[PDB]
Parts: sequence; C-alpha cells; structure tokens
Amino acid sequence: MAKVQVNNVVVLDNPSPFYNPFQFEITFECIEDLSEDLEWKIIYVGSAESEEYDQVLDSVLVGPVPAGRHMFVFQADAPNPGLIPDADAVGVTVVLITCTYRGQEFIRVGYYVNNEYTETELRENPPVKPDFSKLQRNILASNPRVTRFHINWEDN
Amino acid sequence: GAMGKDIQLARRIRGERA
Repeated sequence: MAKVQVNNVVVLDNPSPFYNPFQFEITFECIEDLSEDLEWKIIYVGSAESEEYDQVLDSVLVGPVPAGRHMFVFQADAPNPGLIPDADAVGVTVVLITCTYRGQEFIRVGYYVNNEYTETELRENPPVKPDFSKLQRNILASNPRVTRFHINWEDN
Repeated sequence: GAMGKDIQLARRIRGERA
C-alpha cells in the first residue's frame, strides 16, 4: 500500500560538469491515488567528510494523481562549491533522491557522485586543491544505493 | 580523519538523511 513506487531512474547527469545541473529522468509508478504532494528531493552530500553538510539541489512536488507508471525528468542546479571539502570534491560523494511524502522519506537513490576533473591533465594528476570548475560529476549509475522505505501516505 | 568516504555516504543513504 504505497502510492508511488519509483522503478527506473535514467540519470542524464552522467559524468558532466559539476556546474551542470543534476539531471534525473526518474520513472516511477504511482501505485495509488495521491492526497498530498510528492516530494522528490536531491540531496548532495555536502561533505563526504561530514555528512551533515548534505545539500538540497531541488525538490519536485508531484501532486495528487490517480496512480500511473510514468517518467518525469528531474534537474537541479549544482551545490555550493564552498561546502565541499578537498577529500570530497575530488573524490566520491553521494547524491540521494529521497522521495518524501508527508515529510516521510520512502526512497533514497544514493547515486554515488564521483567528482573528478574534466581535463585529462587533472585526472592524470589531481591538483591538490579541488577545482569545482574543472570538476566533473560522474554519477555512478553502476552504483545506485537505492534505499526505499514504507511510509504512511495517510493519517493512520 | 574522514578517509572512508564510502562509509560516510553509506551512513547518509542507509538512514541518515532520514
């Protein structure tokens, strides 16, 4: 008895500029009729060195809809480069899309975002300081940490 | 320090965001 079961996620923001917006073509199946708005949020771990930095790129609200399996296309402008530390910026990070209905999260696509330089030289030998402008977000679609939960979409 | 980036992220995904 869930109202939305997100199934597929065709990430478009595969390794592209860090200043390119997170593009998630999610295909979810609205299993039931909805009452409130569906809150898909993209949470970019602001520091994989400190998780409490988790930033929020955007949150799309899909209102009450009478079920239906279909795809929508997420995009969200990049995080604050100042929020990310060295080891995270030129490193591995996660950007999770927690679908949050009624303030209750019922799924989490923890897409590992591997931030590695765009320019081959910089991949050859990563500059000691993180260049978010040279940074390319490789959204590891080979490693989607999908953690979904069951929530009360109702008031029971 | 936080060298284990993976596990940091694993935290947030497993149930740390919420």
